[PDB]
Amino acid sequence: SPRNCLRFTLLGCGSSPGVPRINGDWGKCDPKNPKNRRRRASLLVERYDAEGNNTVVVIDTGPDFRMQMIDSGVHMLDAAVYTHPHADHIHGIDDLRTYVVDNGRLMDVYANRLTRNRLYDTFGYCFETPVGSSYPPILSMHDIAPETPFSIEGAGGAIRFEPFSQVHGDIESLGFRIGSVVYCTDVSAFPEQSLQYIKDADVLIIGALQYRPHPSHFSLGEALEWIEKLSPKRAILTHMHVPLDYETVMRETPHHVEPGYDGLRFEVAV
Amino acid sequence: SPRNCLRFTLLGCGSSPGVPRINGDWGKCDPKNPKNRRRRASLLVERYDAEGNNTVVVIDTGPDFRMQMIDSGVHMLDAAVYTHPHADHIHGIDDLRTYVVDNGRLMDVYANRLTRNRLYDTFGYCFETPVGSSYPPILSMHDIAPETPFSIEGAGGAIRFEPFSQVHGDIESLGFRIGSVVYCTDVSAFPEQSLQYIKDADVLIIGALQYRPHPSHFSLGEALEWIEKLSPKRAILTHMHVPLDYETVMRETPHHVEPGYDGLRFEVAV
Ligand SMILES: Nc1ncnc2c1ncn2[C@@H]1O[C@H](COP(=O)(O)O)[C@@H](O)[C@H]1O
Ligand SMILES: Nc1ncnc2c1ncn2[C@@H]1O[C@H](COP(=O)(O)O)[C@@H](O)[C@H]1O
Ligand SMILES: [K+]
Ligand SMILES: [K+]
Ligand SMILES: [Mn+2]
Ligand SMILES: [Mn+2]
Ligand SMILES: [Mn+2]
Ligand SMILES: [Mn+2]
Repeated sequence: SPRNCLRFTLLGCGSSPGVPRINGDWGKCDPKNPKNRRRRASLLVERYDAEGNNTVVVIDTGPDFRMQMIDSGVHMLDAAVYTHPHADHIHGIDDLRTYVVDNGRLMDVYANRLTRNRLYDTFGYCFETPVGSSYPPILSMHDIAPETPFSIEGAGGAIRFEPFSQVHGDIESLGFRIGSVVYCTDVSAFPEQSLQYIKDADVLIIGALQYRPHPSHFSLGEALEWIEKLSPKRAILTHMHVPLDYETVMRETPHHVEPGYDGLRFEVAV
Repeated sequence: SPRNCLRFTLLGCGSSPGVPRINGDWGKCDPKNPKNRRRRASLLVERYDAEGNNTVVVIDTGPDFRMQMIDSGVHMLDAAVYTHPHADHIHGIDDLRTYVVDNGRLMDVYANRLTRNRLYDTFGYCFETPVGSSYPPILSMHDIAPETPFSIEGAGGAIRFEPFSQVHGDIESLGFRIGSVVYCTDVSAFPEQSLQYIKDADVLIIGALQYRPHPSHFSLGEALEWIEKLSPKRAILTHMHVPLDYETVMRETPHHVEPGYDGLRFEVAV
């Protein structure tokens, strides 16, 4: 079992409608390769101590969150951290409820002001009981902001996140460095001040939506341009839409670069 | 292939956290029986004509909606109809977007005032582009109300729904009769005026949450009491929580009564 490490699980590596889309559209993906079946983008972050006790933090709770956690085999959760308030990253939020019961404590969630204010609007009942309801709240909100590190405590010891700003079309999203692993989904440009957090990563997990330009995400070409500049030891592509077939993208990319797949899992030193 | 019929698919038959819960809790369900793996409650309703053209209507779009539709093998959708605005019935709403593109038309959705006003609050961007966004709306709203039949048109011909009031703890939910098939989820009591819609069904699909009383749902015993009173030819239990194991409930219930399972599918005459 895992010991003395951080462990990362790519819970989902698809674009907002998943692969295939709800209408059975696989695009250019080989439907016979299980790696092309893609849930919505999310990352599990764990820290294990010397006895195998873990601290568990999820990045984003999209609609696939429940199945992602079940399939991960990890049955406890200390916190959720949010990138930005788009459907595919937040609409599985209600499923945090079970852990609140298990932990005997509100679920700590971490979000910037933009994300937090949208969650309040759309999932107010998770924070405050509305008129005419008996459901207690389930979440405890913590602010995060680019360039301000924060740490989440748990049974495995603390996990320190370094958030930073990303341009995501018409809005801002957050990326995070955790040790020498960096997670950059839903990003169309990196601001100059964010570069320090993204360069020289052991593992850079970076969104590449499709081949053609898109206003809100890097194309594969743009992602690769960034990877050449930032010199990660290994890169893993995420938030991949239906034009991007696993085997195909594997061939089209340098040896140290690969398309992700759901369930992709690795350990690193702490 | 189906012809000259209505076809019903039980897309999901679980309680709000699914079976197992997100933490891997199966309760008393046999984890080795695939029928005990339960997605959130939803019903697919189709009408096929003599050439196999279909009209397709979903009841509720919970978080499992995308996988439910993919697994159903049905790749088009004419409308969504809503029972009530609880997470497990609405939080997969964004995934209607693909069909809007396919159909070239906003997705017609049907909801009562209570449900509609909550959807507006929490998923406003689906109806109206907010400040600072370029995303067009995706939904077109239609009112429904107990005791007022409504029909949805499509390639297979019209599907006529007869909505009626249900008590669901502290709120009201809707049930629906479609021909001689009746769908009653999230119900703790039936008002006297609703009884005409529920009696003498060919197939009564009725929520039974667990063995012990619950303020918002019928227990198994209460569901069975109702079934004895309403004399459906066949009953199928839905919205079943982790205390209710498939094989076990199968034995505990009369011959004409069965626990549902995800993917349960039948055709009836029009
Ligand atoms: N105002 C909004 N709030 C939440 N989700 C949105 C909003 N506008 C669009 N979306 C959804 O957010 C996702 C955008 O996907 P992405 O291409 O991954 O940035 C899609 O699921 C959209 O339908
Ligand atoms: N105000 C609310 N709006 C939407 N969903 C809610 C609200 N309050 C509770 N819920 C969720 O609705 C579901 C209630 O489940 P049920 O037992 O099937 O009626 C659970 O997912 C709750 O977390
Ligand atoms: K490669
Ligand atoms: K039986
Ligand atoms: Mn996204
Ligand atoms: Mn996004
Ligand atoms: Mn429910
Ligand atoms: Mn409910």
